Amino acid sequence: IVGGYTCQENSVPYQVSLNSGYHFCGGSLINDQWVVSAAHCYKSRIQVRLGEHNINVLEGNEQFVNAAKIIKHPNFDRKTLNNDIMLIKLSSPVKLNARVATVALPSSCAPAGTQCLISGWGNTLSSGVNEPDLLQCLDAPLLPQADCEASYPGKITDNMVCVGFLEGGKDSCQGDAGGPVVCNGELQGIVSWGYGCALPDNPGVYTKVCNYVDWIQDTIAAN
Amino acid sequence: RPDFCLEPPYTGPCKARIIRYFYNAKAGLCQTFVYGGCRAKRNNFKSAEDCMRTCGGA
Ligand SMILES: [Ca+2]
Repeated sequence: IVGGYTCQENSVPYQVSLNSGYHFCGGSLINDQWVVSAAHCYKSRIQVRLGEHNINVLEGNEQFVNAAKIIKHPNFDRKTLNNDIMLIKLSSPVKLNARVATVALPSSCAPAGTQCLISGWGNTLSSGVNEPDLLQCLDAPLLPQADCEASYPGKITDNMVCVGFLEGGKDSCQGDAGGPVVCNGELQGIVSWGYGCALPDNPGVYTKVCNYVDWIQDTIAAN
Repeated sequence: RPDFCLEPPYTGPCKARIIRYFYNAKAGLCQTFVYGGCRAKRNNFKSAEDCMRTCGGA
């Protein structure tokens, strides 16, 4: 997260870190056995770390659980990034508490202008690199589809939504993918892609979760 | 050596943090960089051995 702030400790209880040796992506806990992330975050072996604030220090609130099932959306395109969503079933149900909690799926699609919270342990710099120990937060609005389309000519599908600022300065970055975009208590977006980080005229592009509620529910029920 | 070996490491548009290797022509050896997870260019390898075999010249 570039241009954000350090989240209050455990104030984003649904945020998880996907780890395969090192932190490589984020995710959101939707029920005690399932996490939703980005399809490009796929790896054959994934360990989900919940209740994290400082990913480099054993604090005492963490829960480490391995992924038992990893299911990418059947229509995910690795080049266009359309349908960039993935579900992870945990090997065992996590213990829900104030620091490890679920986030609700969208009741319907949120309109442009809706203010949201984006979070993650990704790079905090637009130029160069700084991997933060502490979870970063960013308050940003869903942008009008026309502005998203203008920023990324011919690259935006109905399954994508731009969140951020046309003037740049604040954005999600490498290490944030798969993470949450929560608006009014609902997971409306998943960190997906963008050209650079926090660059003017190139706000981050996110998977539009409201288009996948049925797929998510059907997949969970069948697995 | 191949042309792609002389290009700077390409993170790409995706936002994951995937550690990959690239040939650093100035340094004369393969080093690590952060790959975003999609649309990789050719100077991107999953191992130092594969990187040096391909871009080592000689
Ligand atoms: Ca920790």
